[PDB]
Amino acid sequence: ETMDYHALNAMLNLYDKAGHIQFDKDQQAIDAFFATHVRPHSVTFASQHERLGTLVREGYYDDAVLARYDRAFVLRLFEHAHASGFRFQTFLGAWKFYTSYTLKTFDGKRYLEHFEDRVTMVALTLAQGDETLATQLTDEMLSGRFQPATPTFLNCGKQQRGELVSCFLLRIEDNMESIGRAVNSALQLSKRGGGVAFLLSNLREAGAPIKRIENQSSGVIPVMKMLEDAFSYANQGAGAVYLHAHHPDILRFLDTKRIKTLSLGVVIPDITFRLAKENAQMALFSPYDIQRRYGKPFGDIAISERYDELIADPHVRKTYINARDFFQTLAEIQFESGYPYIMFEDTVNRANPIAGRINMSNLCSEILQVNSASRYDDNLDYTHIGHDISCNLGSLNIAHVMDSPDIGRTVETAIRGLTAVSDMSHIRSVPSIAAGNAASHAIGLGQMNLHGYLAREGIAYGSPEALDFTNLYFYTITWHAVHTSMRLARERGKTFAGFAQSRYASGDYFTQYLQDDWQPKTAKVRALFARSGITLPTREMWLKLRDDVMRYGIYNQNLQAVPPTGSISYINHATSSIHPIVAKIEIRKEGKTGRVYYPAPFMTNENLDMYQDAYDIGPEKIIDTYAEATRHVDQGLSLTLFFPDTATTRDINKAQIYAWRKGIKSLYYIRLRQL
Amino acid sequence: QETMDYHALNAMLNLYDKAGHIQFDKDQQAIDAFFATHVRPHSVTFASQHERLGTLVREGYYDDAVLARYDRAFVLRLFEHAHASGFRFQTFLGAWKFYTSYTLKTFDGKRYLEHFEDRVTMVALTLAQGDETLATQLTDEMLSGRFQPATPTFLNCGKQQRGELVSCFLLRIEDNMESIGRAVNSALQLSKRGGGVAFLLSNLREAGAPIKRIENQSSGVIPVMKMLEDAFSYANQGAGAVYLHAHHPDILRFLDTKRENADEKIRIKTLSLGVVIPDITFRLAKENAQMALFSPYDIQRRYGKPFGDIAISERYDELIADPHVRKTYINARDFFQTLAEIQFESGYPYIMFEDTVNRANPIAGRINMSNLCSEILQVNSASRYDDNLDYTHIGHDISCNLGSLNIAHVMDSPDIGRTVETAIRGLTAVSDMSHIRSVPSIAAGNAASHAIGLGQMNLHGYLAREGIAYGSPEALDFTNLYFYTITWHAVHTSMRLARERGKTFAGFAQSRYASGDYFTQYLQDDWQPKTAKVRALFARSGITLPTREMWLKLRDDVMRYGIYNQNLQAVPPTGSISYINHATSSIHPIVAKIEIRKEGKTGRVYYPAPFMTNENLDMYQDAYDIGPEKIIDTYAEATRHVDQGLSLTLFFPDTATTRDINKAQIYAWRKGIKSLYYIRLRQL
Amino acid sequence: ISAINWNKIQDDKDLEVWNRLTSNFWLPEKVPLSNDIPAWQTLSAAEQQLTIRVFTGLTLLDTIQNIAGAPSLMADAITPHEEAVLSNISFMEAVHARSYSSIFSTLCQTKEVDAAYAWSEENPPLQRKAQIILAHYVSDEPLKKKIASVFLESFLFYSGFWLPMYFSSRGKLTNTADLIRLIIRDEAVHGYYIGYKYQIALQKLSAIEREELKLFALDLLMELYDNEIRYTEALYAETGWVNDVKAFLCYNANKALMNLGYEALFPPEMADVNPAILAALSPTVETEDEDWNF
Amino acid sequence: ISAINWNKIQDDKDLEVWNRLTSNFWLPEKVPLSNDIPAWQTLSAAEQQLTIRVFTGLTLLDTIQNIAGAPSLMADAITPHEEAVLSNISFMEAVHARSYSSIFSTLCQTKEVDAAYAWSEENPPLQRKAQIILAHYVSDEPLKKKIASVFLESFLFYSGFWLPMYFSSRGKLTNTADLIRLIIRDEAVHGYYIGYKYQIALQKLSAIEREELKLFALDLLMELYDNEIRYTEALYAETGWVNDVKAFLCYNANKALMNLGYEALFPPEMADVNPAILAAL
Ligand SMILES: Nc1nc2c(ncn2[C@H]2C[C@H](O)[C@@H](COP(=O)(O)OP(=O)(O)OP(=O)(O)O)O2)c(=O)[nH]1
Ligand SMILES: Nc1nc2c(ncn2[C@H]2C[C@H](O)[C@@H](COP(=O)(O)OP(=O)(O)OP(=O)(O)O)O2)c(=O)[nH]1
Ligand SMILES: [Fe+3]
Ligand SMILES: [Fe+3]
Ligand SMILES: [Fe+3]
Ligand SMILES: [Fe+3]
Ligand SMILES: [Mg+2]
Ligand SMILES: [Mg+2]
Repeated sequence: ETMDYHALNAMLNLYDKAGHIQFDKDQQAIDAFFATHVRPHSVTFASQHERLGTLVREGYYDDAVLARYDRAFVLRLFEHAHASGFRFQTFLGAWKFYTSYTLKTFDGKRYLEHFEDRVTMVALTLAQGDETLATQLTDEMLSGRFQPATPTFLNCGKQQRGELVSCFLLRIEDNMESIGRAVNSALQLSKRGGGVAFLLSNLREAGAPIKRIENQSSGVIPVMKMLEDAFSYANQGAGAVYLHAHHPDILRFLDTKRIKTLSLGVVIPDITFRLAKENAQMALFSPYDIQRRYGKPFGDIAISERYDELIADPHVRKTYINARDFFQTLAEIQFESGYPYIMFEDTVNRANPIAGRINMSNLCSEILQVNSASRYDDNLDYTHIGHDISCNLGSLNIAHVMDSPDIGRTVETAIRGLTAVSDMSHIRSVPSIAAGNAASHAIGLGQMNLHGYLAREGIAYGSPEALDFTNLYFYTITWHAVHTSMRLARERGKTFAGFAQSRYASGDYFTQYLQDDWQPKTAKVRALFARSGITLPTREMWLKLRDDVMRYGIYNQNLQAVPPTGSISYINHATSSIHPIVAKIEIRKEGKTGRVYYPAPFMTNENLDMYQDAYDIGPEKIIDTYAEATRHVDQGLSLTLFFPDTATTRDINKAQIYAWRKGIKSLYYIRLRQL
Repeated sequence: QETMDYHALNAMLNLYDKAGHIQFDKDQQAIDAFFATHVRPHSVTFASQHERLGTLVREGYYDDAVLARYDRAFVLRLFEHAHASGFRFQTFLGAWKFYTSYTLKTFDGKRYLEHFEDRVTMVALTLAQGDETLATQLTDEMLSGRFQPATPTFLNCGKQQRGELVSCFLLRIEDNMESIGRAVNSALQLSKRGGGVAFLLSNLREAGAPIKRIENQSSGVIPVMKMLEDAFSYANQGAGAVYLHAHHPDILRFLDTKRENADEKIRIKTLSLGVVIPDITFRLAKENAQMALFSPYDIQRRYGKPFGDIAISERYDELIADPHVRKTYINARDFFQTLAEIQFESGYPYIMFEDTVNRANPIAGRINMSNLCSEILQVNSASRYDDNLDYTHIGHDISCNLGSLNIAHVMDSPDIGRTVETAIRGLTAVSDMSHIRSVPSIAAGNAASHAIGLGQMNLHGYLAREGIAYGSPEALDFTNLYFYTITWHAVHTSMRLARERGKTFAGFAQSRYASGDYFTQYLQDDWQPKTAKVRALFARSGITLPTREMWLKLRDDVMRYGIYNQNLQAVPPTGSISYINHATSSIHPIVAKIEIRKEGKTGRVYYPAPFMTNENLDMYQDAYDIGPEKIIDTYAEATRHVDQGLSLTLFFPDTATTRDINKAQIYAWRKGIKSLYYIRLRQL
Repeated sequence: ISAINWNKIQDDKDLEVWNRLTSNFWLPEKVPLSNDIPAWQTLSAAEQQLTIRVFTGLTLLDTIQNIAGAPSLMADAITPHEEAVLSNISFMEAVHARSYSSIFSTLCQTKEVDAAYAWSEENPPLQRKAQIILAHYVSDEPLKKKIASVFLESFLFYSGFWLPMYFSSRGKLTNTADLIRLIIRDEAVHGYYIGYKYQIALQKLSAIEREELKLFALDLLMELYDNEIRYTEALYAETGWVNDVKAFLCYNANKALMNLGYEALFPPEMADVNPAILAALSPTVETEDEDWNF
Repeated sequence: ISAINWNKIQDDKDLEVWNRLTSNFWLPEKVPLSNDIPAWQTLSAAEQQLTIRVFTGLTLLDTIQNIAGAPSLMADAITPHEEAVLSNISFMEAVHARSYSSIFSTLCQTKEVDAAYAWSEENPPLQRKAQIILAHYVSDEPLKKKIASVFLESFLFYSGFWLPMYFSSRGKLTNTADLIRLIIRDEAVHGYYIGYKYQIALQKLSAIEREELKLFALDLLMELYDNEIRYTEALYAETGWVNDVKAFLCYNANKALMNLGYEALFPPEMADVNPAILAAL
């Protein structure tokens, strides 16, 4: 007898005489999982009426939400879901949903929700009461198009809940107040389960003088130590530290991973490459001597642009290191411990539309936003509430989007749903974030399944026709987001603050989309959009939209961002990010048996020449695609490069150069073949 | 043919002749050279006191805020007078320490700007706030050597570019992340300008306590300890401490962070350790029995007051009783055992005898923890915050304004009700200016309690001088009645203070001073000198020992007008200033006839006990040879009078046992000791 | 006795066999076996109780080779560099031996382990096979010593190597077999070496003596196989996989003979193994100015 | 014969010796002896010739420890798990010997190896020091076997273990020394176990018999002591450090005595050597 879904799932690692994969045994395992685990563990309810009632009174669900609709309409919507006809795709899917996402009892032995249930709850939470919108989200998550980020999906509608969005970008300033505050900021944010990144760029170098008296400061390293310990304390529980490539510590900052649980991210300006070209040295300027002389914090000046002048100024102490060997040591450490993540300062600014200068990124290199320094009294209260960054996320199933014709509706519902998250995100634990998120309305609409979709429609990855789709795709998502955002401002009667200075206001953002290249370069691509029922935006749609913004504005500061989708991809059946699959069947270290297997979506024994695994598709190809996205997406895109265990430093550095030059906004970490 | 540099002169202190007679002269010789070789060739010669202040103010060295509270006439004259008191330094270390660590130097450090007396003046002036007569008073109290404002009040007075005046702190943590967070920050913002801090761990939830009804969650106290531990290693100057109950679940592992059997994995390396042992922890050791460590979570739950705020000796059985309140169990005889094993290698932990402190406590509420030097014992109140870390209820926390008196020089002065009076005013003054911006719980608590800490130093000096073997009948009895007479005067002052201002330390009506229950033990007999030697010594010095009549007049006055200070005295160990003021550490015995100091470009600077000659060596036995007994004996008599704590270093040989330490710990308990510093082992 | 120069070598294999058998050296604490617990639990009362017994059976063999098996073949080796290999094998068998006890601790209890240990001591066909090799080891015949060992090394382990294998073909106890596969791959080599070294002393022999050896091997195999059928018919009784194990052995019997220069005996309708089981048997620099380019 | 149970171990030490002796796994190919190449030329013709000659006896030493040493002790062992550890040691020692024959091929030449090896058969101070030690391996007496095993591991080996440690201190051929770092660390446990299990054997031998072997330990260790003096002095001849190695053998033979339970023989002045050699240990 005996075929436990876990031994059934394991059958995905085995073959037949021609070279087959046993997909059969996966869908068979799901069928097993629902009858060996789920339905014998769930609790039965006569009607949703008790379901709702008992789950309110017992202290699981939150009444704060439902009471905003006619209790009639709630069971009206619930029925609509449980009749949407949702079945499951992958074994891991239902496994991940049930163990990690779905609502179980306080003691944890019985299940209280099912997939279609969780959607309803989120759909009701995000819609704040909008009958017409509550419906739309339910449909959009259920059909599998829109997929809220891990924290949002999980938490919505629950009374006994955590936070709606994990992910935070707060800078540290060059004083003890802000350092302190930041070390606390970790404590309050990490305990709620947050993923925080810090901007070390500003702090005093090693050997810097404090209080006029010379050679004193500890450097950027010991500030980390504290943050590390704070993250170590508050569990879930992980942090990152960003540093400028031209801060005098950089090498002893890199040396820490040559201090275990922190993540390093290095911001590399254009001039570093230029120095690295002619085998020259670098200049690392004292963050202290900039403050004094140029009256601005290090992280806030155009290091690339000033550079000459900076090197000429005798008051600014220059520290010299090797450019060629910098990129080397960077590679060395990535080889081993993943990071340093990279973000290319100027590249980003260049095509940033918002007023100011970005300086750092999140824990996954994907969130890229402008921020302002915060000023404190000696009692750690805010004399001037600065702006720091919080990231509301949600992604789209490229494939599932491409199927339904109202891509517009698919987008609005998603952008509105995403926006709704910021209007509910009040992290009181750190006000700069909250007050920043109160003026910015920062969101990040993501994508996923690109590889699945391309290979489904039959296109090889990195191909001249691949890039061609993914380019004219993002293009058309962009238009709809901006429209949704313009509309929103028209309805709320308010734009994000700092708009009057945006390039959207100037209209030099619309400059790009008023030229061409915006018609398909391959016939195969054009077929897709014809066949899919998608009207690619035409010059006079942008032209109509340009003048729309230049009146009512947009309500959101930054619209899209494509994250390295964590588990959410396995719930929505998607090929990770906008990059190739790590392997044909992902082996993942999870649960009882220590591994659960994940087959790529739309994969059969027939199209197996489409699902070439990332590692050997090559670095260049991935960038190539990402380039086309980097074009349209205002924030960054989480770019993971996949090298063979035999590859050498050069390869990496060579690949980063290209990526740099191709104009990538941000680089994640580099993975080697070894499992 | 030449050679003799003033350092080589000071090393001679350690060299004898034939049988063994100390070269006391070769230190005094060193002094003369120290000035001739280093000091004067490095001073700034100022053509007249008139250009001095004029140069020292303009150039931004001296704080014009002070000097302009008197007509320069008085200031110049006071200066002129200070220098005319004819001060001369006593021992080499005495001089050397002052110049290298205390006196005013030019920005570039390379020259000197102040001589001993100059400092005094400024200090005296700064503390007077504007009072001509008090300024003149202070000037003389200090230069005679009767008063010595502790390091942080001395070194940082008068100077314009200056650091804080107080450098000792007692902060508390509450069982919520806000205070957890605020604690690390305060550990930062305080230690950053050389402020020693102590933390209250007693309140935090245990090593496996559920969080928000979700079972087995909380990490313990270790990780908060670690956060602070490193946080202190950043702000460097930078010494930290923590206090945690004997009956708080993590106690056995808390003691095991110092244990060598670690490194990273269960290890703290810089933080100082304090352990609160309530009376019952002894009863449980008596019948070999186990200790019942309760859950601070479950206590806060059921009782409504956080752990260290409620009784533990007085509520023990009643807490085993409650079955809702959880219970872990370990050995009491092994707890005390481990302490000694930790004490042997690490020195810590300190000890605070919870109830011996609360029963002598004249102030409203409970005392829950002590400071880095176990000598501060005051009552705090918790604070409440918004989620944004803004204070919602700014509760009271303790800052320590410290000062000291040279027992010998005090007994030399005619007026003692002036000697003490002056001491109290200056201290009060220090605490009337301590607006600690960074942790408002310490600032507005200080602005409420007006708490001061007057110390005592040169006991084993004055004793040895007047031909008294430490811890002898004569000793004990004297120091008993010494701390006695100082007390009265300290209060009489605080009463007068409370009369000049028309206000008392807030919440006076609840104090034992307000009912007069403080004056209870001072109005039952026992206050006749147990030795005529002691009586004739109080005669010789001309001191009106407080009468039963005096203890009424005061009683009736205190009850009427109040007292300006919640707390008047606490006796810390002197590790720095006890060299400027030439004093025999605290009231505990000397460390060796010639003490060795690991300072300066010799590695060795030697220091000879005050009044010590080649005739009276038998009076100068090192604290080791004394025996923890006599030491506790003398400390007990002091503890009878002093409202705050007396920092007790015990002194053991290398032959000592795990029981030897444990044994003393009890003799300290029984004789009525409040607190314990750490235990030393003989080796250098 | 002359010292070892690993530089003036007699035979090619001594070195490359030493280079393999030491590369793939492994330890049982290196395999996460705690993860097979969930699959273990799902096996029946009878199923669990079998898996224990076969490993215990595996143990005996591995143990024999360690103390009396490989040791005795030192006295027959030609190149001084062969004996060094031999010592490694000796050791390695003992790691093979440690493993099951590293399994036994992890998956089951000593209430079940000790009932299978005491059965193993009393179980007639398991002790018989242990006996057959032993009587040919202490014998003074050196050529027959190797055959026996090959038949142990290449065939005897496999009446039991089938179960941790079969399971792996079901997605159960994958990591237990993961650890077994490392044993296997070491024992594969073992078979080839002693085998290769058998053919060697054999081509040096008398032309007429070469008939003597050819028959005896088949005979001995035929006896060891006879026993093995009764060995599998007893343990795997009440599972009904016998027909797959009885087929596996045949395949693993050809494996032994083909290592001894001898041709296969069982035709592939007896050695017919299911391909799934067959499958389970095994699954820095600088930069350039250039590179800098643009 | 019964199968092994590492789940009902007999002696605590058995596993203790197992775990770490098996964790202490290493190979000559793991260490790049391609690195000692520039530092190798900086030795003289006679310095380089004695590089091999010191390691040549050592090649034969692990040869005899591997083939004959433990192989006789596996009938002596009381716990079957003890039989197990010995066989690793047997094997480990063959690699030790292989490590020397990894050395004579990274830096050393064809002509030179055919001179120290053939010397190791024309060398009576070596010949006998291996003849006597084996005379107790091919004796049916077990404590004679284990004592020989002890003193071979912990004294007779250390004839040439000084050369690379002196080499290492000056930065000359340290990656070669980094390997003898591993080698010794193994002999350390090898000597200890033999040493510990010698002491378990004396719990059953009678009152007078403990001195039949206590006194017999001295006759033998000092018999092979003077044969080691001979071997040391015609090897460390025109070097000058004949007397630092004099203090070396009185150091580890006090650790060899320690590796049996007895008391150390040679005083403060004979066991004190170069403190820069022990730092590089
Ligand atoms: N480790 C350590 N770092 C300090 C200390 N004081 C300041 N820093 C570091 C941390 C801050 O990033 C930077 C500036 O800190 P502050 O604003 O507290 O310095 P402060 O205003 O007293 O003098 P400043 O005008 O900044 O030179 O220097 C200290 O006492 N210890
Ligand atoms: N390890 C760990 N400890 C925490 C975390 N959050 C709080 N704690 C610890 C530190 C505090 O002493 C204690 C209570 O913390 P809070 O008052 O901030 O928890 P909260 O008020 O949200 O709910 P609660 O008081 O536990 O019912 O638990 C966490 O995320 N991780
Ligand atoms: Fe084996
Ligand atoms: Fe084998
Ligand atoms: Fe060896
Ligand atoms: Fe050995
Ligand atoms: Mg500053
Ligand atoms: Mg709380």
